[PDB]
Amino acid sequence: ALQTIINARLPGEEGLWQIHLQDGKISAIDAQSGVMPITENSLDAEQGLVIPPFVEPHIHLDTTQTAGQPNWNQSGTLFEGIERWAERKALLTHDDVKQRAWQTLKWQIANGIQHVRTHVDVSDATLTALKAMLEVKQEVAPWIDLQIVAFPQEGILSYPNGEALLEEALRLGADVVGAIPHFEFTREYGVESLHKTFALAQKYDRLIDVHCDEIDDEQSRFVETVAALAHHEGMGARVTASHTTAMHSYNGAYTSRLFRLLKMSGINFVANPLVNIHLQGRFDTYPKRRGITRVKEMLESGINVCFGHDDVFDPWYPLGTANMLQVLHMGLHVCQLMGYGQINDGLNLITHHSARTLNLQDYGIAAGNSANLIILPAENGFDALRRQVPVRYSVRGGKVIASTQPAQTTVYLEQPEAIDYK
Ligand SMILES: C[C@H](O)COCC(COC[C@@H](C)O)(COC[C@@H](C)O)COC[C@@H](C)O
Ligand SMILES: Nc1nc(=O)[nH]c2nc[nH]c12
Ligand SMILES: [Zn+2]
Ligand SMILES: [Zn+2]
Repeated sequence: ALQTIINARLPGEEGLWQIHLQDGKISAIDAQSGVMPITENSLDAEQGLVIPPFVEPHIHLDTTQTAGQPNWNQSGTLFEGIERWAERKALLTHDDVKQRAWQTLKWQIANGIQHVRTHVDVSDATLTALKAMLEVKQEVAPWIDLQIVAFPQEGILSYPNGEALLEEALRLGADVVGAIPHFEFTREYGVESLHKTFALAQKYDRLIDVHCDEIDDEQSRFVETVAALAHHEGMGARVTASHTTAMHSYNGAYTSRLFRLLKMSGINFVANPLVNIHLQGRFDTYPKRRGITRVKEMLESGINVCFGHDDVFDPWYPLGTANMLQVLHMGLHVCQLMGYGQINDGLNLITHHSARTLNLQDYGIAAGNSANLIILPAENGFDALRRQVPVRYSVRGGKVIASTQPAQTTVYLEQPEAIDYK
């Protein structure tokens, strides 16, 4: 067994620390007088940083790893992604889905991610991918806690039987209800689709997560309905609005009006930098807008926002290794969160704020919580973000589920020298 972690730094804390493990929980965290000797049963942090595991609050595991089949997203738009997907969605099998989802899931474990929320397209009479993904959830449970969103990719009112299909998906056991109002045929459909979604969530006691205004249209304002419904139902914390990239193009007077409500409703926001930068601004020429939602202003106002990866190697996004520090990296740049303080706090955007978004209770390095945690070979958030460090150890329920032996770089000058980039 493991009974202690030694020589660990904690975010915003002086010196080193020792973390006591008992029965898959954290029993105690005590300061150190300094470096301790490596004992058996203890895991050596080696003065690395200890934080709770990375969260991925937005990913599509049913589409993952399918890039270039049958065809490519030539235009690289959010709308042609959906055309390409519908072609490939016709060739989905139970085995195919599980095979691909497991691959990405493995990368995620390797990268210190122990919590994941995956959207699954339920605009399909057969519900192949949703049913397969409900199994993957149970299969992967020992390493990752997977939440499944029933995601009506082709609309609730705009797809034949979409409302029925969404409901069946909840009956079967999807944890979260999704919607996509800006894709519905009309504005009125969009608005009503959100009443339905909310009624479903209340009927089944489930969370909500909308693809909300993912479009460079300053008239796409469905987020206000999401926030208003949540507030009316008192269900704030259970509600997430994903993307809201339209907000990047709102006029400032409306945005300021809107923010009052967003703060009162207590809903959550996910931005997806890697994908947003790639797919937004595609209808601009020059100049060309960035297209990420208003992260910086949300942080200032204390509105919970976090970062997802959204797509790993599929029609919508041809790259990725499910790496959250890489996502955070693109986010700080594009959102211009480049002060020292801002970059160092950036970890919260892939840890604590994401956990708040998934509505987790058992989360954080504190006594009484499960021994779920990761160790980074780095001094602080800034250092880890700057050097794009891998995850040294991933500990789940008191057991090491993954470990990375760091790369080693040598330059041969007048004599050999180790390079660490510090
Ligand atoms: C995609 C690849 O890298 C992994 O595939 C093996 C895997 C086998 O099924 C697991 C289940 C508990 O019986 C999962 O492997 C993880 C183990 C080592 O815990 C998933 O393969 C999908 C098939 C069954 O269509
Ligand atoms: N960015 C995306 N937008 C969508 O509407 N559907 C998707 N499915 C995977 N990625 C995406
Ligand atoms: Zn099966
Ligand atoms: Zn998505």
